Amino acid sequence: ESADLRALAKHLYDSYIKSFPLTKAKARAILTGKKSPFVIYDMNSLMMGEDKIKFKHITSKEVAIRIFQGCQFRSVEAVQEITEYAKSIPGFVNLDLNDQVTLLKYGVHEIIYTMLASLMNKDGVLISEGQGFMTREFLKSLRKPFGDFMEPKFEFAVKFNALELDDSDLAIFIAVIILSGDRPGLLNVKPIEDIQDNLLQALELQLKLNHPESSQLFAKLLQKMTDLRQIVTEHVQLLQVIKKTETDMSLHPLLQEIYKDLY
Amino acid sequence: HMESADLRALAKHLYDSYIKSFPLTKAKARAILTGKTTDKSPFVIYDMNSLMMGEDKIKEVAIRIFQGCQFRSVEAVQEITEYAKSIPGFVNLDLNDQVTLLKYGVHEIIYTMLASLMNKDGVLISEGQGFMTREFLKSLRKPFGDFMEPKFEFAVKFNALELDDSDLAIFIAVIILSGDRPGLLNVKPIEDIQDNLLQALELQLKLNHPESSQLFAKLLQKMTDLRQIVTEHVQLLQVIKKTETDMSLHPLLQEIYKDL
Ligand SMILES: O=C(O)c1ccc(-c2nn(C(=O)c3c(Cl)cccc3C(F)(F)F)c3ccc(Cl)cc23)c(OCC2CCOCC2)c1
Ligand SMILES: O=C(O)c1ccc(-c2nn(C(=O)c3c(Cl)cccc3C(F)(F)F)c3ccc(Cl)cc23)c(OCC2CCOCC2)c1
Repeated sequence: ESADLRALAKHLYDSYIKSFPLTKAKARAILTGKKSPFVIYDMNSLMMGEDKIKFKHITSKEVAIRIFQGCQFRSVEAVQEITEYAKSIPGFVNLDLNDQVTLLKYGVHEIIYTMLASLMNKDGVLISEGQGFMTREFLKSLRKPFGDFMEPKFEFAVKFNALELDDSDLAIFIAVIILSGDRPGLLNVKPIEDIQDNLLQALELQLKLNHPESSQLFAKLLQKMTDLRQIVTEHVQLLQVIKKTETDMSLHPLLQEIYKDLY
Repeated sequence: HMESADLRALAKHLYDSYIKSFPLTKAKARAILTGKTTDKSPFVIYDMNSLMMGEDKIKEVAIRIFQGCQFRSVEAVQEITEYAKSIPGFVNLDLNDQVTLLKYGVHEIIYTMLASLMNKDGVLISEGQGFMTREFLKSLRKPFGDFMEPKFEFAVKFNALELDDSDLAIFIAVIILSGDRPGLLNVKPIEDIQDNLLQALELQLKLNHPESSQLFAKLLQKMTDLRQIVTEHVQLLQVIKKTETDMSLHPLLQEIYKDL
């Protein structure tokens, strides 16, 4: 069944390439300088970059709020990209429909953090499919709670990126996250865990073949699900403080509805 | 990286030292819990009166039971510390990192090993001479009842894996040698030891549970559940402190909780 695991790994890689706009491979070529992105490093260059490149989401007039809501808007797009990718995981569309919704509902946050790291290095983050690069220092220096809402994402990404996974690795890793049998309210846990057992076998063989000199990389990656659960839990607490504190966060009620599951 | 023979040799070393370090093994706890023996039968505490009868056979009740947990947890810290010293490479580490590893690891290990003493109906106490029912613990007043029950909810899930002591000896050792603890000075020598321990755990689980697919991964996934439940525990215990002055913690636990 070694061949079946390789076929499963290739199936997921192919679908991961079609589902997501900017791959890690393309993102790293930009970040290392190997088509030069527009750089946002302070207030003036943000103004010029939105007026020349037109990063979509500009509809509150305060910069720190507007960037915060830009993160929320792009996360909404990623949820749909993740949902389409999930449909391509063998067995997923055969699950009970409520369980498919539950798995996506409780998984998207962990997957967004994971895939955000592909776009980050220690100095900043690629935006608009890599047309722009917004610096870490600019994000971290935004006022009041917003600066400290940004920085934990880089702190995780820098640690996660030290594993040096590529797209073929991440495609299986993301699928493993989705097929988590311990999500609250699942109705039929067994077929979810059966599929996850398949994905874990495929991820294990993938990492051994793709990183034969990286001892226990499989274990180290699974240990990163501890970082993922903990930071998603921190994330929820930070959002709640911003909601109860900030009276300048009003969008059209329709927009608020679109965003309901990330605010 | 390592040998089949060295990995097996390391598993036997850790199992042997685990038996020497911890008084009440899972194997003994299971024999007591399943019964069918006359000589090892526990006295069962399920209400106020049987607790009273239990003091003559083996100051407010919820406080008294909480202090029972705290006392055994301090003893467990001592036992865990002795076991850790036996893990090859551990005492050779920087001494500050040794403190750091134990500081952040004991709580996760206490939860793990507490599960060995539990089934869905209660927990063995006083070296297996007693059994205190889950329903009795959960019905303790004010915050204490809901402080007891989460330990049972984890244990029922963890016990479904059917680990035995020889498995747990390596699992506990992997937890201790976690290179991502806050404030570690030399992460590299810790990670080198853990990789060895992880190779040892992988082979142990493959040989001892050959029909249990991806038990290795499922067990590492439980190290994640442990991280979250320890955080809730610390968080709830702090709230309980601000209400209850009828209890201080033992200075060993007190220091471990300083900065969580
Ligand atoms: O292109 C992408 O794949 C992409 C993915 C994530 C973010 C992003 N999400 N995010 C959250 O807080 C988050 C996370 Cl991690 C998880 C769930 C929900 C949320 C949220 F609360 F947002 F709803 C961030 C915090 C800081 C930073 Cl630097 C980035 C993110 C992303 O930011 C795009 C913008 C970056 C700033 O300038 C404009 C574009 C792109
Ligand atoms: O024999 C053992 O190895 C043993 C180990 C742990 C407990 C125990 N610790 N504990 C905590 O809250 C805890 C933990 Cl997990 C970790 C660190 C600190 C603490 C604490 F906050 F206490 F300081 C519990 C909560 C509920 C339950 Cl049912 C058990 C525990 C233990 O209970 C001994 C019994 C004494 C007589 O009444 C029933 C319990 C035995």
